[PDB]
Amino acid sequence: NFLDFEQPIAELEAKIDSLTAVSRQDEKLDINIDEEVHRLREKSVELTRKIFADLGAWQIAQLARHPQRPYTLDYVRLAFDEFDELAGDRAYADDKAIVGGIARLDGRPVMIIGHQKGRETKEKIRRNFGMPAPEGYRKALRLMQMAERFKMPIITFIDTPGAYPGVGAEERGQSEAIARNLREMSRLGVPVVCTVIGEGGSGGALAIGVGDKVNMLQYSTYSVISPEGCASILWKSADKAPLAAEAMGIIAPRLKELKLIDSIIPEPLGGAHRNPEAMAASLKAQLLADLADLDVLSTEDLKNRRYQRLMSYGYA
Amino acid sequence: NFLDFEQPIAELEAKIDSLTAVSRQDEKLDINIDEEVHRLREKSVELTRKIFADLGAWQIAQLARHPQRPYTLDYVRLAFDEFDELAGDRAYADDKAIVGGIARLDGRPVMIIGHQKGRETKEKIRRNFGMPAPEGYRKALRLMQMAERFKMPIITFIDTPGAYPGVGAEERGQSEAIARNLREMSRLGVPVVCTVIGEGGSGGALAIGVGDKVNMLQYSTYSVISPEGCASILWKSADKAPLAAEAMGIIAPRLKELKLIDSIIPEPLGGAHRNPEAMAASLKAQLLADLADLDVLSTEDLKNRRYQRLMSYGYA
Amino acid sequence: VWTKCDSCGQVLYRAELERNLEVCPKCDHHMRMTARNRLHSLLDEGSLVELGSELEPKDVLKFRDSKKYKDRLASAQKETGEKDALVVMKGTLYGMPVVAAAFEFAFMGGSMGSVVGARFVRAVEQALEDNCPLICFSASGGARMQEALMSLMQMAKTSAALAKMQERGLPYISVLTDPTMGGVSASFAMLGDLNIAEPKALIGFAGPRVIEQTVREKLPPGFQRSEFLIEKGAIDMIVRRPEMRLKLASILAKLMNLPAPNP
Ligand SMILES: CC(=O)SCCNC(=O)CCNC(=O)[C@H](O)C(C)(C)COP(=O)(O)OP(=O)(O)OC[C@H]1O[C@@H](n2cnc3c(N)ncnc32)[C@H](O)[C@@H]1OP(=O)(O)O
Ligand SMILES: [Zn+2]
Repeated sequence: NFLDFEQPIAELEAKIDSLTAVSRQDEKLDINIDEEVHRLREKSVELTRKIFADLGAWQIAQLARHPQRPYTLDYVRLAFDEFDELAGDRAYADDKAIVGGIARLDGRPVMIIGHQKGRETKEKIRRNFGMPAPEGYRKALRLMQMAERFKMPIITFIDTPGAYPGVGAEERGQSEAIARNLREMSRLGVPVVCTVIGEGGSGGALAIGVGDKVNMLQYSTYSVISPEGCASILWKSADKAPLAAEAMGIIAPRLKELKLIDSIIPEPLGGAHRNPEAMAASLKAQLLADLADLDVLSTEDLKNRRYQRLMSYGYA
Repeated sequence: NFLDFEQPIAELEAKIDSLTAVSRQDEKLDINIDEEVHRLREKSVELTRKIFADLGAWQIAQLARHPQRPYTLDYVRLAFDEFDELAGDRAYADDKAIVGGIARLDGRPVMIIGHQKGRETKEKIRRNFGMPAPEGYRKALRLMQMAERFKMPIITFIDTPGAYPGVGAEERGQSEAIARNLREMSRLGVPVVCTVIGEGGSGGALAIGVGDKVNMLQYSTYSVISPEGCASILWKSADKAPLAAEAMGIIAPRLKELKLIDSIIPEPLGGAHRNPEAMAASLKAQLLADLADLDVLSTEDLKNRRYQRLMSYGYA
Repeated sequence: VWTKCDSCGQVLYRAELERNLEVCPKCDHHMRMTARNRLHSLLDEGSLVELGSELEPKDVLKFRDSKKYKDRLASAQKETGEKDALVVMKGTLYGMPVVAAAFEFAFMGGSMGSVVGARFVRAVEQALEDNCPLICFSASGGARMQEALMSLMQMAKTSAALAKMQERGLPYISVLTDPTMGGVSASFAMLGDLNIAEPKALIGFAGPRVIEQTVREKLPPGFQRSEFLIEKGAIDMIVRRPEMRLKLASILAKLMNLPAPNP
C-alpha cells in the first residue's frame, strides 16, 4: 500500500511482479522477459530517484506514517540477535504499545526499548496503534533501570503517534509516568542511544528519548504535536495540515540545523520500506559507531556531558 | 461497646454515668451522690484491676480488636502536632486503609505512616476495615522514601487485620508491593521506629514494620495469621480459635522472650481505650526514648545494626 | 510404571514423563518436581555442592495444633528425605558459576520457616562472596504457621539479603512454579530482577478460597494463573520447564556480560 504521490512507482512495481510471474510460467521466452524486467527495473529506479529528489515536509511526514515500514520489532529482528522480551511494569499491566527487552548487538549485551505500532489491522488495535498507556512508560523506566544496574547500554526506537489520550490512561497518571521517565533517564550511568525511526513526538516519545546520542532517519518526523493538531488549534482547520508541517520544521535536516539531533541515518532509495535490510544495516552501523565513541567517556564524564547537552537546548 | 468479659465493668461505668447525671440534676443532695460516685469509682478500679490480672491469649486478642480503641489518627492527634496528610501513590489511587503524613514530635520533624481502621460503621467500610490494597503500600513506600531523602526519622503505626484479599487488589500485584516495601525499608538511611498498636500481622503489617526499634503495646497482638485462620486451616474448625491464639504465641510478653520485639509499652489499666491520653503520653515517651539512643549512631552504623538485627531473627 | 496426568486423564508412561522433567507429553501440564531433581536438572553435572546443609528444624515454640509439630517435622523429613523445604546448591551453568535454590513443596507445603530463611540467606551470602547469579525456584503454600512471627520475619530477612545483592549488581532470577503464595510470593519470589514463571502456575498472595470468601463473588476465569498474571505485569516472562535451563543460561549470560553459552 504505497502513498498517493508514489502511485506511479507502485504501478511499475506491480508490472514487474506480473513479468516475474510470466518469467516463472514459461521457459522458451525467458530471454525477452528478463530483458524487459531489467529495463523496467532500471526505469523504476530512475523514477524513484527523481520523484524523491524534491519532497515537501508533508510528503516526508506521510512517508514516516507509511503503512508499510519496519517497526521496532522489525529492526530488532534484522539487526539484533538473541532477543528476550520482558513484559510488565510490576504494578498494573504490560502495555503492548511499547516493546522492550535485552538482546545482543554484535555480541555486546544491550537493552532495547521502543514503540511498536503493529503490522496489520488486528495488531494495530491490539497495540493501540503504538500509543502507550502509562503502564508502558513505567515498564520502560523499569527496564532502563535494570539495564543501568548491570552496566548495560540502552537503545531506544521512537516510533509512535504519541501518548494515548484515554480516560483510563489519564486516570492512571500519564503525566506522572512521562515526567518520572524524563527525570530518571537523565541520571542513567550507561550510554543511551536513541533513534526516531518512523513517527514520534507529542512528548510521549521524549519519555524514552533523552539520550546521549539522538539519531533520526532521513524520512522521519519529530514534532511537539502532530501536523493535524497544530493546524486545528492554530490554523483553525484540518485540511491545512501541510502548511503546519512545513512551518513547524519537523523534518530531520531542519531539526539537525537547530542542534537538536546528532545525525541523520541515510535511508535506502525510495524510503526505508523498500529495502528494510539495508535500513537495518545502516542503523546497526550507526549504533555501533555511537557506542564506539561513547564508551571512551567515563561514567561521571558521560553524565556530565549528557547534562551539558540537555542544558544547551533552546536559544536561551 | 465493651467486650463480653468486661460486662461487669461496663455496667458499673453506666451506673457511674447515671449518678453523674443525678449529680447534675439536683443540688441539695450533692454530698451523698458524690460520695457514692467516689465509692463506685473505687469499686470499678478494683474490679478492673482484678479482672485484668489474668487474661488469656484469646482475651488479649479480643482486647487488641476492641471496637473502641485509639487508631493511628487518634495517636497522631493526641501525641503529635502540625500533621499534614499526604495522599496518593502517584500511580493508581490513594488507599484510605493506610494514612501517612509528616508532623512534629516535640518540635522535631518526623514522618508518620500507619494503618487506619476507622471509627464508626461508615468509615470502617470507607477504609476497608484497615485492610490496604497495594496502592496503599506503594504510598507508604513513597512517603518513606521522601522522609529518608530529607534526613527525617520515620514512625510507623501497625494496626490492621492484614492485606486485603480482593480480586482487584490481587490483580494489581499485592505481593509485589509488599515485597518491594520489605526490600526497600531495610536500606533507609534514617532511623525507623515501629509500634504494633492495635492488631497487626499476616505480612501485610510487616510491610511497614521493618524498623530499628519494634515496640508493642501490652494488649496488642502480632501473628503470621489471624487465630480464626490458623484454627480453620489446622484445627479444622472456627470455634477453636482461642486454642490457636494460645498455641501460636501472639501476645506481646510471649514475643518479647523470643527476641522479636524490643520493648512493651505498658497500657492504662483496663486497656488503652479507657484512658487514650495516658496511652498517647506513654507512646510518645517511648518514641522519644527510642529516637534518643538511635541518633547517636552514624548512618552507616545505623544501617549495619539494622542489617544485623534482621539477620538475627529465627533460631537458625 | 504408568502414571496418569490428572489434568487430561492420560496414561503417561512413567519414565517418559521423568525424562521430560515431569511435564505431560500430551497436554504439557507442569506437575510436581522435587527440589533435588530440579537443581540437578538446572546446574551442570558433577559440579553440585550443597550449601547450608548443617541447618535443621529445631522447633522452639513447642507447637501443637492437632499433631506435635516435632512429629510433623519428623514425618515430613522421613517422607521427603530433606531436612527442610529449601535446598541450596552451588554449581556451574554452561561453564558459569551460579548458586541455585529450589523449594520442596512436599515438606509441609513448602512453607517458609526459620530454616528456609536461613538457607536462603546462606545462598545470598555465598553468591555475594563468590560473585555469581542466584536462581530461586518457588513452590510454597505460604509462611510456616507453626512458627508464627519467627517465620513471618523470615520475609524481611530474606528481602534484606536480596537488597544487598542488588546493591552489588549481581543478577537474581526468581522462577515462580506452581503454587507460589503467601509469604513466599510477598518476600523474595516476586522480588527478583526477572520474575520468570512456569505455565499455568497459581501465583498470588491470598489463596483463591479466602478471596472468594471475602469478595463473595465469582473470580475471573483463569485467576492468579501465570497466563493471567503476565497480562497484569507481575510476571516478566513465562518459560516452559524443558527450555528453562537454556533460557536462564542465556539471560544470565547477558545480564553478567559474559559470552553466550555454548548450546
Ligand atoms: C497467611 C500465610 O501466609 S499462610 C495461609 C495459608 N496460605 C494461603 O492462604 C495461600 C494459599 N492457600 C492455600 O491453601 C494453598 O497454598 C493453595 C491455594 C496454593 C492450594 O495448594 P494446595 O494444593 O491446596 O495445597 P495445600 O494447602 O493442601 O498444602 C499442602 C499441605 O501444606 C500445608 N500448608 C500449606 N501452607 C501452610 C502454611 N502456611 N502453614 C502450615 N501448613 C501449611 C497444608 O496444611 C497441607 O497439609 P495437609 O495436606 O497435610 O493437610
Ligand atoms: Zn496431561
